[PDB]
Amino acid sequence: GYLDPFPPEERPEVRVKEGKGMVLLCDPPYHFPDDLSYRWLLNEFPVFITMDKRRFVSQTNGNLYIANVEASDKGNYSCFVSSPSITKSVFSKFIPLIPIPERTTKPYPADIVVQFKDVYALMGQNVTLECFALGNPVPDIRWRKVLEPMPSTAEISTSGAVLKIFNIQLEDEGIYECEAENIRGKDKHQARIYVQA
Amino acid sequence: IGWSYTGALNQKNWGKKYPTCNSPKQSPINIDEDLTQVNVNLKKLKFQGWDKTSLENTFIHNTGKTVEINLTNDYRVSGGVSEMVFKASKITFHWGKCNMSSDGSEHSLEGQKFPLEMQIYCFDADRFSSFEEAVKGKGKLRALSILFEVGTEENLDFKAIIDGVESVSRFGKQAALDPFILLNLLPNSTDKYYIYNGSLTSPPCTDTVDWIVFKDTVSISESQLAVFCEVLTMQQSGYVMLMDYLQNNFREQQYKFSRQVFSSYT
Ligand SMILES: *[C@@H]1O[C@H](CO)[C@@H](O)[C@H](O)[C@H]1NC(C)=O
Ligand SMILES: *[C@@H]1O[C@H](CO)[C@@H](O)[C@H](O)[C@H]1NC(C)=O
Repeated sequence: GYLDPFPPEERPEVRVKEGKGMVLLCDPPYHFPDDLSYRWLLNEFPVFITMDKRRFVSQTNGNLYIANVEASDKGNYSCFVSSPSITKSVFSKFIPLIPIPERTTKPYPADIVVQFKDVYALMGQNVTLECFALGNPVPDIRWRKVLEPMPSTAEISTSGAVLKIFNIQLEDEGIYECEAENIRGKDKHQARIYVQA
Repeated sequence: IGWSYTGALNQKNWGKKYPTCNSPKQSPINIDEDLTQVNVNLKKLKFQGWDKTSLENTFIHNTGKTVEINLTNDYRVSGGVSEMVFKASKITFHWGKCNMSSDGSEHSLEGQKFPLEMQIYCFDADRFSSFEEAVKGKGKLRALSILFEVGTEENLDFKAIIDGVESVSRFGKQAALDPFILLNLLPNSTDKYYIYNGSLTSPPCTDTVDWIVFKDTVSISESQLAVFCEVLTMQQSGYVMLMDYLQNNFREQQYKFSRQVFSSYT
C-alpha cells in the first residue's frame, strides 16, 4: 500500500462574500488502499478545523463543504489525508480563504452537492451514506427510507450529514432519501442500497 | 464545461483553448433591418411535427451555464436559403438579471437587447446520429433565435417550460417537462425573420451555424422571467467550487466582418 505526497505548487487565494456556499477541493494524491481518513487544517499543523452543520468534510472525496461563508472563516486551509493501513499522513499546500464582508448576506436555497450513490453490500456489513447542502441560512439535513421504516439501529451523525446503518440485513435494502432545507428553499436526493445475502 | 462568461478563462480568452471562437464568423451579432439584404427568394419556413405535443421523456437539465432542453419528438424544419431539412434537438436560454429593462439576450435588433433569448439547435439527421456528433464533425448546423419581452399576463404556452426551469433550480438538476407544443414557443408570426451565417455562442464556437433570428418577440410575464434568475450554478476556480445564482449568461456581440444578413419579405 502507498500514498504519494501533495504537489508543491501554491494554491491561489480565494475571496468570496459572506453568505455564499463554496467547496474547497481536497484533490488527494494517488494512493492505495482507498480507505483514507480526511481532515482539514487551519493555517498550520496540527490545528484542525471545527466541523458542524455548516462545515462538512466528506470521507469519500475529502472535500471541505461550507454551507455559507462567514467572516470568521478567514484563514488558510490544507487537506490532511491519512492512510491507516500504512500509518501515514500527507497534507496539501494551503488555500488562503478571505471572506468578503457583507452587511446583509444573500439567502440561498438548500442545494445538495454531496450526493450518495447506489451502494451494494453483503449482509452484515456496515453502510455509511453522506448528504450535505450549500445554503444560507445553513440548511437542515433529514433522512428517511422511501415508503418504509428506517432500520432500527440506524444512526445519524456529524451534525445530521451522515447516516450509518450497521450490520445490514436484507430487509434494510431499498431506496433511501436525503432532504435538505432552509427557509429559502429545499432539495432532496435519492439512491438505492442493495443487500446481497 | 470548463470555461466561463466572466471569470476564469473568461469569454475574451476562449480562443486560447478553442481557436474557432476567434474566427470571423462568430455569433451573436446585432441586426439592423435596413442594413440587411431583403431577399424575397428566401424559402418559406416549414415546421414538421412542431404542432404535436412533446413526448414524455423530454428532459430539461441545469448545466450550470444555461438550462437546456433535450428534445425527443422528430421535430423538423426547412426554409430560408434552401429547403434542406434539419432536425431540432436542443433548446437553451440566455438571460441577464431578469428585469424588463434588463438585457440578457445574445442577439439584438436595432441595438435593443431583450431580457431573455431562447435558442433552438438543429442538425442534419442524415449525416449524423445526433447533434453532439454533428457538432464534433463540423456538419451544417441550424439555430433559431427567439427573443422575449415582458408582458402582463402569464404566457400559458410557456407554463410547462417555466415550471421545468423552477424544478431544475438546483445545480445539475434534471427533470421531465410536462407536455408542451414546440411550435407554440415561437412568436405568433414567424414570417418575418433574419438569417445569417454564424456560430455557436459558447465553446467550442463551431463555425457552421445558419442562424434564423425572428423579428417578432414572444411575450412572457414577470413571474415567468423571474425563475431563470433562481437557477443556481457551481463553478470551479482553482481548488475551490463556488455557488452562485446563474446570471448574465450571454456572450458579448461579435463583429460581422462583412457577413451578409438576409431579411425575409412580408
Ligand atoms: C495564510 O497564508 C498567507 C500566505 O499566503 C499568510 O500571509 C497569512 O498570514 C496566513 N494566515 C495565517 C492566519 O497564518
Ligand atoms: C459495524 O460498526 C460497528 C460499530 O457500531 C463495529 O463495531 C463493527 O465492527 C462494524 N462491522 C464491521 C464488520 O466492521
